[PDB]
Parts: sequence; C-alpha cells; structure tokens
Amino acid sequence: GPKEWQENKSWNAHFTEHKSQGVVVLWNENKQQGFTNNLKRANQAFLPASTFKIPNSLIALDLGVVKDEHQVFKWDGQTRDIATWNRDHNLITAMKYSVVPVYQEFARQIGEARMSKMLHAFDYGNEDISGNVDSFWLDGGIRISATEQISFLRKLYHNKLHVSERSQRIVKQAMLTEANGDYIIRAKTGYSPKIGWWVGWVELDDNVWFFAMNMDMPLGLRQAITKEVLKQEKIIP
Amino acid sequence: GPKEWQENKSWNAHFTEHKSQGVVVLWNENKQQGFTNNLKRANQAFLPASTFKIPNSLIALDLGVVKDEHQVFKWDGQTRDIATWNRDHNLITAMKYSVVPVYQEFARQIGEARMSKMLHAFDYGNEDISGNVDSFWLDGGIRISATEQISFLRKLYHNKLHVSERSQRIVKQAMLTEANGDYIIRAKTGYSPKIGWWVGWVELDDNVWFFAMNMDMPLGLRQAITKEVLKQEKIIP
Ligand SMILES: [Cl-]
Repeated sequence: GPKEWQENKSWNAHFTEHKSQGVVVLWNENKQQGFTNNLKRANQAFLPASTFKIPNSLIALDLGVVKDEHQVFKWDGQTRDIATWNRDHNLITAMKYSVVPVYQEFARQIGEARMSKMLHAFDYGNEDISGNVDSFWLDGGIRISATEQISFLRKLYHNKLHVSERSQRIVKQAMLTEANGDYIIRAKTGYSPKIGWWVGWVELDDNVWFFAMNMDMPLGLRQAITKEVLKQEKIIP
Repeated sequence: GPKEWQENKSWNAHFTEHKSQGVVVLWNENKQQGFTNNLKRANQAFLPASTFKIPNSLIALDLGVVKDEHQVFKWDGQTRDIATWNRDHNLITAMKYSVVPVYQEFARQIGEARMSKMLHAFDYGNEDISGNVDSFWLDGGIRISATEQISFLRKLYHNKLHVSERSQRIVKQAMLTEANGDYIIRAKTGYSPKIGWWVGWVELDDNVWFFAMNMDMPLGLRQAITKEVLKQEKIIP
C-alpha cells in the first residue's frame, strides 16, 4: 500500500538548472503524504540559521520578552553590513529582514534554561543549544532536518505547540510572505555559509502544502527552486 | 495648526475615468491624518452590505457560533447564482468569496438581542439592526459611513474592540487579501445593487494606511479605483 514518503527525482532538474544541490520536501495535509527529491537529504539535520526565528519568536512571545507584534526594538546604533538591519524593527519586520541582532537580544532575555526547556517541549531538531544562547542557531550545535521542519511547522499550523494559541497566531502572522487570490505563503528564509533554507507552507482554499527546502552554499534561488516544484505539482499557477 | 482631515479632489479623476461616483477615505496612522476626495460623502451613512461580514465574523467567533477558522459550514445543496457559493466553506473562504448564505446562518444563530447588543458595544454605525436578523446589512436599517468604517477598522487593528483578542486576530487573518514584499492588504468588499464598498488597510514596514471607499451602483472598479489612489499617494508601487 501507499507510503508516508515518496521520492520524486524529477525535481532534481530544478536544482540542476541552477548548478545547485539540495532537497525540497512537500507535505500534502489533506492526503497525509509527503514527497521529496532526496529522502536521505530530507532527513539530514543542518544548522537552522534564520529559520530558527520561528521558534525563537514563539518563545519570546510566550514569555513576554516580546509583548506583541507592534513593539519596537530600537537599533543599537551599530552599523552592520546589511542595511535593513540598521533601523528600528518590530517582530514583523525583524522576521521579514532576518534581523539577527534583534533576535540575539530576544535569545539573551529568554536565557539558556528557558530556551532549552522550550525547544525540548517543541520537539525541535536535536534540541541542542550548546554554544552561546544568542548564536547557537548560527554557529552552535543545534541541527534540524527538512522533515523535522515539516513536523514542527505542522504543529504550529494546528496550534499544537506547547505555547499559547496567541503566540502561535502571532508568529504565523509574522511568517506571512506572499498572498493573492490563488494562495497564501507563510514561510521563513535562512542563510548560513554552507546551507540555505526556505521553510513554510502554502495555504489553498481546501488544502495546505507544507514545504521545507535547503541547498548548498547560496539567495533568490531558494524561493525560485521551491516555486518551480510548486508549479510543477500544480500547487500554484 | 495642521488639519486632521484634508480634501484632495484630484482623486475624482480616478472615479470619472470609469464614469463612476464615490468616495475614497484614507487614514495615515503614523500622522493621525485623514484624506478624502469628498468630505461630505466620507461622513454619509450607507448600508454596509458585505462589509458587515467583518463585525458578523467577530460576533460569531466571540459567541462560539463559529469555533475557529477551520470549522466547515457545509453547502446546503441549493444551487445559487455565484458558483463559488455552491460548496463547503470555512470562515476564511466564506469571507474570501463573500458567501452570504453562510453568514445569514451565523446571524440567525447570534439572534436579534445579541446582534444589537454587540453592535452597540462596537459603536458600529447607527447600531440599528431593524429589518431581518439575517439580512439587515443588505436591506434593513443599519447604516455606516466611510469614516465610521475607518474608526471601526482602527479599533480592530489595535485589538481595541470589545470582543476577545482571539476573535479579532482570527478576523484579521480572514481579511487577508494580498501580500508581497512591499505591502499587506487586509480588506473586505461589499456589494449591493445600490452601493459598492472596499474597506480595510495597507500595512507597510513602518506605517499602516486605513482605507474605506464606496461608490454608486456597481465590481473590480472598487479595488482598481482604490489602488489608483494608493498609487498616486505613493503608498503602493
Ligand atoms: Cl495573516
């Protein structure tokens, strides 16, 4: 009978087209079935990089480190290389522009004990915050696979994570990336030197498709390759 | 001192382009200043038509008539003129396709006493539900102006309406109409033979512009005219 996970290697063409190497993982929520071009890489655990802003946001909200999505976190006045980082931000814009220093301050206020407890409660990756509490998702020991990202995102979608419903609704709002009359994408990018990510889901009228992709050494290719797979599968026009 | 409200009649060109007549009202949240092509019409009261799905959704959720945005309201099997109505819906798709019969069922469950009490607590228009409990926003006594729509929407945006924060967040999610890297639109269309509406807001990185437009005897002109004003004011590209 049918399998929970099927391999579709025709998606490799979308990586080959860009001389890229990576994995796309899709989960059809109605059918309760997943699809990927590479089942091995789909289960390979990598640094989450800025995809960690999803659980980090949830924890900061649930503990009151972030009061709501409108609270302003003032620029500390240090000029950094990414220009959009050198300004005041709220939760919405800090996630949109992947503003690392804003989330590093969240993480310090959360603190290591609560961060580790919350990641265990979330069943998140290898749950390992070794390193600095304000950088482990960038250069420490935490590792999460694409299928583990799907599992985490499905819990978030269904408000099943062990944080308040309010925290989950606000983070799903902050994840909003694109919407029109055909679909809604809620997602988060991530970039580290060796790995780039895009994880999230596509809401349709009568189904949800969760996705998690990563690729070696990326940036716009993360969304472009993912969208080529979504188009091939007729999920988006 | 500066004016809270200013009239810009140059926007009339976007109406007369289509041999149309109406009002657009804009509110700049950061500046606390409003702009309109027609100050008198901005404050005249009209039937809300399907813009009433915003307060109706809020009330149905707060009273538990609708449990959440996933609850399915099955098609009653009656083939109606609008094809997208002849199917099962949840709150998200019922608002997207303006599915009148789903919301009439909400209104019947809410009932006259609780509907009137809620609209009073919302300060919603003339607070008058005279007419049929399940059609007064289409052919009964309720009236609201464009500036009153703005004031109601600002309360919703800030979670200041009387109902639970949860109900307000769910309805703001259901109002999602369009999103990209430049802006987010949360809005609701309204149509009756007499009046057409588009009300909502545009979220930018560091500001939000509320809008309410109505126009005589309409359909796509509602959004098209509003966007021509937003483009003229450099709110959207
Ligand atoms: Cl949203």
